[PDB]
Amino acid sequence: IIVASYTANLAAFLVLDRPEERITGINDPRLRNPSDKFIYATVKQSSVDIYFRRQVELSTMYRHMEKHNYESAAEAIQAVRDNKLHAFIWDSAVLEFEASQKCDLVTTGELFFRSGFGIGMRKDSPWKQNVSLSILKSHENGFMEDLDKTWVRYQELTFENMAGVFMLVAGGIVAGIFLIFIEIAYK
Amino acid sequence: GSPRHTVPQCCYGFCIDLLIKLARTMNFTYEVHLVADGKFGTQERVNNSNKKEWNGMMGELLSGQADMIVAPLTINNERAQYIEFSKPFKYQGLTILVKKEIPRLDSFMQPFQSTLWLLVGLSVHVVAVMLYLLDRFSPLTLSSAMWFSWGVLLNSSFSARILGMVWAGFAMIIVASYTANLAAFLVLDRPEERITGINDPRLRNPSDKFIYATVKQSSVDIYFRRQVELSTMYRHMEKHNYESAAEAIQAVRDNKLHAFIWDSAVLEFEASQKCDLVTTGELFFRSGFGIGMRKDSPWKQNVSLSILKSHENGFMEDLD
Amino acid sequence: NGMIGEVVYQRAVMAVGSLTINEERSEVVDFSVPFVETGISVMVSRAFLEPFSASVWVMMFVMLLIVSAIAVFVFEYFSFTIGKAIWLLWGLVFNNSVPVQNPKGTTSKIMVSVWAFFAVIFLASYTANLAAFMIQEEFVDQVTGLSDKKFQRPHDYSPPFRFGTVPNGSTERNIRNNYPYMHQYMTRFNQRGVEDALVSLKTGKLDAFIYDAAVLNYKAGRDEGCKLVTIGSGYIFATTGYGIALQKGSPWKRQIDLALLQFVGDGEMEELETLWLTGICHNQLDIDNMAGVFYMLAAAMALSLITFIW
Amino acid sequence: GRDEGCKLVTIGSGYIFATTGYGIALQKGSPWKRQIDLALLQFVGDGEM
Amino acid sequence: NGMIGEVVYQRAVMAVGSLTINEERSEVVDFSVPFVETGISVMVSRSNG
Amino acid sequence: SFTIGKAIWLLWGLVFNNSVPVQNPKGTTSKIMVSVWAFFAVIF
Ligand SMILES: *[C@@H]1O[C@H](CO)[C@@H](O)[C@H](O)[C@H]1NC(C)=O
Ligand SMILES: *[C@@H]1O[C@H](CO)[C@@H](O)[C@H](O)[C@H]1NC(C)=O
Ligand SMILES: *[C@@H]1O[C@H](CO)[C@@H](O)[C@H](O)[C@H]1NC(C)=O
Ligand SMILES: *[C@@H]1O[C@H](CO)[C@@H](O)[C@H](O)[C@H]1NC(C)=O
Ligand SMILES: *[C@@H]1O[C@H](CO)[C@@H](O)[C@H](O)[C@H]1NC(C)=O
Ligand SMILES: *[C@@H]1O[C@H](CO)[C@@H](O)[C@H](O)[C@H]1NC(C)=O
Repeated sequence: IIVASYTANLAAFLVLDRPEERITGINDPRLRNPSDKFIYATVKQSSVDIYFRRQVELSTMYRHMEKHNYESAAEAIQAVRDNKLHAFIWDSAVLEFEASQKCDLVTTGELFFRSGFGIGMRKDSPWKQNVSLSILKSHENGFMEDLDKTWVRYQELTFENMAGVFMLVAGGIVAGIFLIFIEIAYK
Repeated sequence: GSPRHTVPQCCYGFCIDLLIKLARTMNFTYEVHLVADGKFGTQERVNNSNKKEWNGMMGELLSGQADMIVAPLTINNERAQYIEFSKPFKYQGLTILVKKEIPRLDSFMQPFQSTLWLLVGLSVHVVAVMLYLLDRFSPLTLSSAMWFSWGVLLNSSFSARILGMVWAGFAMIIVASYTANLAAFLVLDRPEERITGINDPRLRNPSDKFIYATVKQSSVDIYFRRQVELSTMYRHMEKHNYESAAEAIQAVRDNKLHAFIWDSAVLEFEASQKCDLVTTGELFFRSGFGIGMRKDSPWKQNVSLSILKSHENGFMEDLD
Repeated sequence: NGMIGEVVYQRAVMAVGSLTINEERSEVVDFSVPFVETGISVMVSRAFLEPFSASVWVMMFVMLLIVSAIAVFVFEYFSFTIGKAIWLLWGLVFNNSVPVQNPKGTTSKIMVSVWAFFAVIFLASYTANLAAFMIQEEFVDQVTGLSDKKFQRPHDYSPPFRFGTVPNGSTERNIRNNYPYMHQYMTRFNQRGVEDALVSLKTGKLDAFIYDAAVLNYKAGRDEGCKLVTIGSGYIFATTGYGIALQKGSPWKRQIDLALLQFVGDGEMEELETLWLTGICHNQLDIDNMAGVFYMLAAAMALSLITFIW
Repeated sequence: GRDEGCKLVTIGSGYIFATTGYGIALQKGSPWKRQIDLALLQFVGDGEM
Repeated sequence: NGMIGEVVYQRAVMAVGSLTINEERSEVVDFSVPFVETGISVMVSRSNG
Repeated sequence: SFTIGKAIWLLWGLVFNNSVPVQNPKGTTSKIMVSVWAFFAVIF
C-alpha cells in the first residue's frame, strides 16, 4: 500500500494540465484589471495601440501601458529576459525564432488577430501596380520557402529527478560504510 | 390518445403544496383541474381569417375557461404583451440532456489483443528450450530447466546467467509498461461526449448519429424562432415534435435520441431518479418562472406580496 | 469562362463569391484585400532506451560497479560473490524470484536494503516517466516535403500512392507553373470532383488530395473519427488569401477595401470566423518499442554465443 | 473571478441561501413600468443580457 | 435614506442602479421584473487542502 | 511433510512477493499454479 501510494504520488506530481497557472485567456478581466505583477507592455506608438484605440473598452490597458511603452522590441526581450515583464503582444514567427533561441521563452496557444503584413507604400504610382504584381509573383513560387528554411523553420524524463537522489544515496553510502567500520571495530 | 376519459384523480407535488400555502395565506377557494391538451401553447395561425392565436393553457386562460395558470410559466416578451405576470418564483436555466452512460471487462484478454500473451508464452518456451540445451552442453532435468524459466518469469547458469538476467529485466519492464499504460488509459478515459451548449456547429447540420428533439408547441421553440440561427435546427426538430417530456425521456432512454433541450433542475432531479442521465455543463438562458396571471385585478397585489413573503423566509428552503 | 467569362467580358460587375488568386486573374481584373488566411494543403487518409536512459544510464552503471565492488570487498574481507556479483546485483534491481544465496555479511544485507529502497524509488520514477510520455499526443506521420522522392516516382517505396485534383482549376495551373511533371503524374491519377474525392478518401479509394487548406480544416473538425488529417499547417504550401475581384477602374474599390479593413479590425470578422469555422479536432500497445528490444535481444544472443564458445 | 490567488469558491451556488433577484424600483403609479418590463424581456430574451 | 429617501419622497424618479428587494421596499415603491439572479453567500479564507 | 496445513500460507504469502520460499515438489503440482497465482497478482 505504501509503495503503491508513493508510486502513484510520483506519477501525480508531473500531471500536466491545461495552462491556468499563468493567464492565457485573452477575454480574461484580469487583463482588464491588472495587478502589480501583471506587467504587460507594448511598443511605444505601435499598431497594437491603434487597434486598442479603435475599440472603446481599452482605456484601462492604455492607462496601464502608458507607463510601459517600449521604444524597441529588444528592450522587451531584455525585460522578459530578466523576468521584468509578464505579457507582450507580438507577432508569431519572430517569437517562434526566439523560442528556437531560448527554451524558457514559451508562447501561448490562443492565436488572435491573424492579420496580413505587406509593404508601406505611397499613393497611385507606376511603382505600385507592377510592384504588387511582383509581390504576387514572389508569393506564387517558393521564394519565401528557403527563407523560412533559414531561420523560421530551422530551430536552434529521467534527467530531472536523478541528481539530488544520486547525491543523497552517495551520502548514505558514505555514512553507511563508516557505520560498517564502527560495527566491525565493535566486535 | 383518449376518446373521452376525464376522471377525478389525485394531484400533488411541489406547486400543489405552493397553492396550499397560498390558500393558507389569503382567504379564497379554488378548483384544481388540468389543461385539456399536453402542450404549452404557441401563437400559431388558425386555419380561418389568417390570424395567429393561442392554444392549450393560454387558449383556456384567454377564453375565460381558466382563472390562474399555476405552472412553471416560461416568462418571455410575447406573452407579457397580452397579459400581466407575477413574481418569478423559480430561477432556472437551460441545459442539454445526453446519454453518456454505457456500462463496462476493461480489456484484459478477451477485449484485449493477443500479441503479448502468446508472444511471452512462445518466448518463455524458447527460453526453456535453450536453457535446457545449455544444460546439455555444459562448458527431471527438462522439468527443472522449464521451471527455472517459469520462476524467472514468475516475479514473486555459468554461461546462462546473462540470458536469465536479460529475460528477467525484459519481463519486469514489459509488465511495468503494461501497468503504466493501462493505468494511464483508465485515468484519461474522458473523450468528447457532449455538445458544449448552443455553440456546436455539428448541431447546425446534424446527422443520423445526432438525433435531438423538443416538446411540441413549446416556448423554447418560440425563443428559437426569434433567433435566426435556430430555424435550421427546427428543420431537424419539426419532424420530431414530441408531446410530453416523458415521451422524450422514454425515447432518449431507448437510445432513439441523443440530445434534449430542457430546464436544469428538473433534469437534475431526474438524474437523481434515473442514474443513466447526465446533462451538459454549460448553463445558458438563466430565466425566471412565475405564475400565469390575468390583467389588472385586485388579486395581483396581495398575491405577489404572498409570493415575496414566501421568498423572504425559509419557506423556499422548505420547498427545497 | 465562368465568373472570369462574366466579369472580364463586361457582363458582371464584381465577383462577391470567393475565388483563388493567381497572376492572370490579377491581370484581367482587380481583386480586393485578403480578408482570410486560406492557403492550400494535401489531405491524406490516415523506443524507451536511448531518449530516456542516456545520462542516468552511465551513473547507474557506475553505482552498480561501486556496489558490486563493495560487495566483493566485504565477501573477501569478512557464497559465490567473488566475481559473480553482476548477475546477483542486477537481479536485485528487479527481484523476479531469483534464489541466489544467503548473505551472511551484514554489510551485504544493508546494501540489499538500501538498493531495494532505491529500486522501488527509481521504478516509481520510471513509471512516472512512462505516464509523462503518455501525456503528449503522438501519431505516425510521413514526410511533409513537396520535393519528396516519393513524388518523383512511387516505385521508390512499396505502396504506390495516388493523388488528383478537380479538373480545369487554378490549383492545376499552380502545379503546371511549378511542376508540369507533377501534372503528368496527376493526369494518370485523375478524379471527378470535391465530393467524389471526399468519398474516395472516406472509403480509401484515394491516398492524397490537393485542395485549399481552410475548407479541409473545416471538414476535418467535423470528420468522422478525425481520421482525415492535413499535412502541416501551410508550411511548404501556397498560404494565400481570398479577395473580391472588381473590374479595372471601379470607383467602389477603395471603399470596399476600407470596409473590409473595418470588418477585420473590430472582431466582427473574428465573430464570423467563430460562427463559420470549427476547432474541436485538436492536435493500444506500442509496436516499435519491443521491436527495438528484440534487436537488443538479438545482440544479447550474439554476446551469449560469444561467451559460450569461449 | 477577479481574485488574486483564485482560491475562493463559496458553498454551492445558492442552495441553502436566499436566491433572490434585482429589479428596477419605479414609483407607485409610473406608466413607464410596462414598457420597461417589455424592454427587459427584449434584452433578456435574445441573448443580449 | 439614500435611494429610498430619494425615490419615495419623489426627489428621484426611479433607481436604475442595483437594489436588494424585500417586503417594505416593495411596499413603498413598485419593483420591475427581475433581470439577474443575485442570491447571498458566505466568503471564508478556505486555505489549501 | 511439513506444509500440510500451511498450504493456505503457501498460497497466501506470495501475494506481496516477500515471503519465505517453500521447497516445492517435482511432481508437477506446485509451480504451475504458483505461476498462475503470480500472474493473477500481476493483474490485481
Ligand atoms: C508596368 O509595366 C508595364 C510593362 O509590363 C508598363 O506599362 C509600365 O512599365 C508599368 N505600368 C504601370 C501601370 O505601372
Ligand atoms: C385510459 O386509456 C386507456 C387506453 O384506452 C384505457 O385502457 C384506460 O382504461 C383509460 N383510463 C381511463 C381513465 O379511462
Ligand atoms: C374566510 O374563511 C372562512 C373559513 O375560515 C369562510 O367561512 C369565509 O367565507 C371566508 N371569508 C371571509 C373573508 O369571511
Ligand atoms: C387546422 O386544420 C388541421 C387539419 O387540416 C388541423 O390541425 C386543425 O383542425 C386546425 N389546426 C391547425 C392550425 O393545424
Ligand atoms: C390585501 O389584503 C386584503 C386580504 O387579502 C384585501 O381585502 C385587501 O383589499 C388588500 N389590500 C389592499 C389595500 O388592496
Ligand atoms: C474540363 O476538364 C475536362 C476533363 O475533366 C475536359 O474534358 C474539358 O474539356 C475541360 N473544360 C474545358 C473547357 O477545357
